[PDB]
Amino acid sequence: GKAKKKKWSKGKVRDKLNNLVLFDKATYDKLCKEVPNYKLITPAVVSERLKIRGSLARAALQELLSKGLIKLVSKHRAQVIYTRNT
Amino acid sequence: VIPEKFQHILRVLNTNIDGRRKIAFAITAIKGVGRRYAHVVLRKADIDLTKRAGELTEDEVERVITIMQNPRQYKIPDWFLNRQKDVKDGKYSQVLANGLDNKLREDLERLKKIRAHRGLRHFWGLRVRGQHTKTTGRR
Amino acid sequence: PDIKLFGKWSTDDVQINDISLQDYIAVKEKYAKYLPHSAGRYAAKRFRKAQCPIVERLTNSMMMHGRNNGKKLMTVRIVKHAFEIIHLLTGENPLQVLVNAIINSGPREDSTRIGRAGTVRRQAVDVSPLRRVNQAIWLLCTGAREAAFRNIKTIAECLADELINAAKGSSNSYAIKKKDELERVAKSNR
Amino acid sequence: QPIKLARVTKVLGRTGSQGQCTQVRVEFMDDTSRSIIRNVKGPVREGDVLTLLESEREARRL
Amino acid sequence: IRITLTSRNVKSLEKVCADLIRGAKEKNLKVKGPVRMPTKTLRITTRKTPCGEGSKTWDRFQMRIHKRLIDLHSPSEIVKQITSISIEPGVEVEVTI
Amino acid sequence: PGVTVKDVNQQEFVRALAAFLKKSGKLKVPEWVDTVKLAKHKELAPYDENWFYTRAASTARHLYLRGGAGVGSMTKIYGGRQRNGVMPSHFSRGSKSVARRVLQALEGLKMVEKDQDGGRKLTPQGQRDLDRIAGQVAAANKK
Amino acid sequence: GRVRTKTVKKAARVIIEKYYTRLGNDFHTNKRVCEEIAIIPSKKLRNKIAGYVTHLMKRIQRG
Amino acid sequence: QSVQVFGRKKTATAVAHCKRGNGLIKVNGRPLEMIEPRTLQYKLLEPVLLLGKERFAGVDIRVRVKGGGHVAQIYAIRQSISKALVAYYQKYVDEASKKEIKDILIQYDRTLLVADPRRCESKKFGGPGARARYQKSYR
RNA sequence: GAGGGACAAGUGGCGUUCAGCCACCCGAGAUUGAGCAAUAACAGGUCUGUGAUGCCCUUAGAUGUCCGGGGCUGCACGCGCGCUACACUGACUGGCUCAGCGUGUGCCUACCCUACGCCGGCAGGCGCGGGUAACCCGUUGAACCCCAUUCGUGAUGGGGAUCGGGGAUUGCAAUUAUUCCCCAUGAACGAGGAAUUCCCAGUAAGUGCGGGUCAUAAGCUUGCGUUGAUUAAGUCCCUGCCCU
Ligand SMILES: [Mg+2]
Ligand SMILES: [Mg+2]
Ligand SMILES: [Mg+2]
Ligand SMILES: [Mg+2]
Ligand SMILES: [Mg+2]
Ligand SMILES: [Mg+2]
Ligand SMILES: [Mg+2]
Ligand SMILES: [Mg+2]
Ligand SMILES: [Mg+2]
Repeated sequence: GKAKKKKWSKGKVRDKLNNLVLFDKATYDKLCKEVPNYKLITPAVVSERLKIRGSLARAALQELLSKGLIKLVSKHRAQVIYTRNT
Repeated sequence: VIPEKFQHILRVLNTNIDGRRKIAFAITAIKGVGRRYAHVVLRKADIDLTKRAGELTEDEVERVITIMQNPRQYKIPDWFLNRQKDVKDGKYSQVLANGLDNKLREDLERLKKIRAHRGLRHFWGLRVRGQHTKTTGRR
Repeated sequence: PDIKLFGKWSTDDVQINDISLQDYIAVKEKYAKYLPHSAGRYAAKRFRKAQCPIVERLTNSMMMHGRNNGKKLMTVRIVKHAFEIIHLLTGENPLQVLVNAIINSGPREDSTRIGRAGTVRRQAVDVSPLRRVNQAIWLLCTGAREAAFRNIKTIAECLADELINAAKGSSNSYAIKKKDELERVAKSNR
Repeated sequence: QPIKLARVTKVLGRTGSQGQCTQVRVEFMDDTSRSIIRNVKGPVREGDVLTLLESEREARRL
Repeated sequence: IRITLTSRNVKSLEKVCADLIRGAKEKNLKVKGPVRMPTKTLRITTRKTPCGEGSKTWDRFQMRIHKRLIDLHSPSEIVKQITSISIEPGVEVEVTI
Repeated sequence: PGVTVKDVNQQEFVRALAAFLKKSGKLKVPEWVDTVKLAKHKELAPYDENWFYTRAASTARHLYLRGGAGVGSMTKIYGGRQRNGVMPSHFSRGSKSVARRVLQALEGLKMVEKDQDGGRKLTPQGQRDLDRIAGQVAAANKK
Repeated sequence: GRVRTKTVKKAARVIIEKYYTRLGNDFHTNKRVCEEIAIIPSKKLRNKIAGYVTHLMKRIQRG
Repeated sequence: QSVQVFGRKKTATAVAHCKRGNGLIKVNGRPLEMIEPRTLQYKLLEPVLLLGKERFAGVDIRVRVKGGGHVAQIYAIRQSISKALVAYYQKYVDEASKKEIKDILIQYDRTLLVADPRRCESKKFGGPGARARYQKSYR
C-alpha cells in the first residue's frame, strides 16, 4: 500500500558507484608503475584510492608479495599490513 | 594472469541476466537457484571457484546449462531437486526460471478448482501460515 | 631487567609538552603494562579511574554499541593494529602522538546551565581535566567509528587516521570538527 | 588574548540547577597571589592544574 | 558395608553423627569418616498471587537435603547391633552390604 | 627430541596432516559425500577440497586427546550455533553419517581401536604415525 | 555507616559503667573481655559493641 | 620438595605443582608458548618477561586448570605462577630474598598475590538481569 | 561441619567532649546481594483456586455432567512487553578451546535422562547398556571468543518475512496454526521524528544453558554460567513521595 517513514535523509555517497572486477591493461600497468610510491600498502587504500575491489586488491597484493617487491609485516584477520623497504 | 576476457553480460534461459561478481553467485540470480544448488552445480562442472563469470569458457557455460536442464543423468539425488513427486506426472525435476512461476500458477489454478481454504486465503488478502494477523500483515 | 614495553616498543622519553594533563595520563614508568587487557576495577573510588592507562581507556571507550559491547581481545587487537599503522606512517611514535592527540582533542572549556531558576542561557564555565580526558577519548573513538562506518577502511585504520589528524591541526578530524562546534558556542556564550 | 594556567588550592561547594558545577577558588601562578572563584564541572581534587581562558571574571555568591 | 544417613536439617544431622561417632569409636572397628555429600536444593518459584495484579513478585522456596555416608567393614551381626539407635525422627537410615 | 602434538601448534599440524593423509590414501568417501554434504544445519558446503582429510585429522587429534568418545560424543565435540532467523539461536548437533564414516574409515585404515565401554581410542600404529608427523611438523616449525 | 543503634551504644555504656579496669585500647582484647562480662549472640554485634567500647576508651583515656 | 598452589580466579582454579628442576611449564600437557588467545601472549608471560630466565630454569611448575572461561583461565595461570613462586620461595629459599621478590611482585601488580572478590550477582525476579528491569507502560 | 576472620579499627585532617566524613597500609573483603519486614488504610484484584462462604438464578428439553465439531488464531486500523537485522568492530567455511545452577525410570496412578554400534544426506529409526543418581549421560568438549580462507559497500553472500514441493518425529486425530529437516521464492529494513523505559562494578550490554509449560514445546518467565565499558558518588530544577 502506502510508503511512509519518519526520517528524510536521501542523497547518499555516490549514486551506486561502480568498481572494477578485473584489472585492465593500462590501468593495472599504471598500478604497477605507481605502486612503489605509496608508503603504506594496505588493501583498503589500494581498493578505495585506485578503484579496485577487495578481492582483486588482495590478489594483486599477494602477487606482488610473491614477486617480493613489497614486504609483509604482520598479517591478521582483516588488517593486512605491508610495507615497502626504503 | 587472465588480463581481460570480453565477457560481461550473459543471457541464460531467455530471461536471466548473469552478474559480474562471481559465477557461483551469479547463478544465484537465476530464479530457481538459491544458495546450495549453485555450489552443487559448480562442483559438478568442476570449475575453480575463484573464477568469475566473464573468465569462463562458453563451452563450459553450455555444459553448466546442460547440468541445469538435466541434473539426474549423472548425480544430485531425488531429494535435492525443487519439483518433487506432486507433479500430476511424478517426474522428479528441477524447475527453470520461466518454469517455476508457471508451475506456481498451475498450483494455484488447480487449488482454486479444489476450493481449498489454502487457495482461498491466497486469493483473499490473507496469509496461509499466518497464525496471528492482528499486527502482522498491515499496509 | 629489561624496560617495560608494549610490543617491540620502549615506553620511555614520552614527555608531555604542557601541564594540566600530567598525573592523569598514565604514560609514565610506574604504569607501563604490557597489554591493555588488565583487571579493570577502577570504578569503586571516585578518583582511582585516573590511574588507568590511556591505551586501556581507549580500548574501553572503543568497545561500544551493543554488537561490539565487550570483546576486549578484539579492541586490543584493533589498537595493536593502530599503533603499528601510526608508526609505519613516517615514524613519530604512536604513544607520543596519542598523548599529543589527547592534548589537542578539543574542549578546554564547555558551556552548561547555571542556576537562578530563570532563563536558560548556558553560560560557558571551566571543565575538569578528567572530563577533558574523558571527552577526548569519547570524541576520538566516536569519530573513528563513524569514519570506519560503511567503508573498506577498518576501525584501526580510521582510528590511526583520527589520531594523526587530531595530533596534527589539519582541520580534517572529528576532534577538530567538534572543537569548532563547541568552542564557537563557548565563545558565543562567554 | 592570553591563556593562563592555574592549580587548585581549595574546593568550596557545588552549584547549579543540577548541582553540577563546583565553585573552585583556584590560585594564580603567573602573577602574584591573587584570588578569584570559577566554576568547574566534572570531578576535581585539590592540586589540579587547570587551563584558564579568561582571568578577568569572578563568580561569587553569598 | 556402608550406611547412608540422610537428615532433614544439619543440626540433627550433626547430632546423630556425633552420637554415632561416640558410640562407634570405642569398639575395635576402623571407622571411616562421615563423608559429606553436596547439599541438594529443590528450588520452586511461585507467582505469589491467585490473580494477575501488581509486579512480578515471586516466592522462591528451597530445601537443603544433606546426605552423609559411613563405611564399616564388619560381619553382618555387628551392623544390626550398631543400627539399633534411639534416633531423631528427621533422620533416615539405609544399609548396603 | 620428544615431540608431542600439544607441543606443536595445531594450525600448522592439521594443514600438514591433511597432505600427509593424502600421501597415504587413508580416506573412504562412498556416494553422498562424493556428491555433496552440508554442515550441521546450514546453507553452504565447506570450501577447501581436502575437508574430508581435515575432518579425519581432527578426529585423529580428538581420539588422541580423549579415549572413549563415539558418534554422539564427537557430534557434541563439533558443536553448533543454529541461527534460526527471526527466532533466536540454540545449540544444534552435527551430522551422524560423517561421525560414523570417519570412524569406519580410520578403523579400516587401522587407526581406531574399539573400547569395550565406549568407542574410539588410539592404536599404536596411529600413535607412531601421529608422533612421526608431529615430529616432522615440529622440524618444519624450527626450520 | 557507623551510626549504630541506641541499644548497641547503651549496652556499651553499661559495659564502660560497670567494668572499666577490665577494658583496654586493643580491639582483640576488648572483644574477648566483653564475651566474658556479657552475653552477645551475634558476632557482628560483638564486633560493633567492642569497636564502640574501644572508641569510648580512646575518648576517656585522652579527655 | 613439591608444593601445590591453587588458582582462585572468579570461576577458575589452577592447580600449580611446583618442584625444583631445569625449566618447564605444563598446561594440560601443552607448554608455555601455546596460549589459547593470540592477543594475550604478553599478559601470561608477565612472570616470565619480568622476573628473568634463571628463575624459570630453576623452578618447574605444572599447571592444570578446570576453569570456566578463557580469560579466567589465563588469569588463573598467571596468579598460580605468581603464587607458586612465592610458595617455593617460602619452602626452599630464604625470606631475605623472598621479601625482595614479593616487594617486586606487589609493586608491579596487586592482582598477582591478592585475589579479587568479584562474583556475578543473582538475577532478580523482577527484571531480566541483576539490576536491570523491564520496560514500563504508561499513557 | 564447627570455630576464626571486619569492627571505622591504626595514623593524619575535617568536627563543640562530640555523633560523624575524607586519604593510605595491613587485609581476601574498608562492606556484596536477597528473605522476613511497624500502626494503618486503597471501599485495588481473585466467588474463574478450593468440599472457604452469605444472598440471587437454574435443576431434568438443566447455567449440572458426558460425546463429535468449530471457536478463543478469525484484520480497513491504533497501542504495550519482546525477538531478528539494517553489516566490514561484519557474514561464510574449516581448525582450536574453556562452565555453573539444575534435571533425569516402572511416580498417591503413567511415566522420562541417554552412552554405544549400525542404516539414512538430514530431521530420524533399530538393537543393547547405565542411572531412582558426586556412581550413568558428564572430565555438561555450550555459545561468545582465537587463527586461516572467501566476500568488498552492491538492498550484496546482511536481513530470511511471505510462499510452493517433499521427508521424519509425538499425538487417536495438527487441516482455519504443531515442530524439525532439504530445495526454491528473496519483501521492507540505509541505525529510526514528538516522546519515553532501565542502570553505578563482575554492574548494564553481547552470548548460550537448566527448570516452569509439556507428549511434540519457546521469542515468555525464573535461575545459572562466558565475555564484560563509557560515565556519578552530587543536587532539588522535571516527576513522585515523606515530615512540620
Ligand atoms: Mg501466498
Ligand atoms: Mg485483537
Ligand atoms: Mg500494614
Ligand atoms: Mg462441604
Ligand atoms: Mg513483540
Ligand atoms: Mg523472538
Ligand atoms: Mg508425567
Ligand atoms: Mg509457508
Ligand atoms: Mg508436561
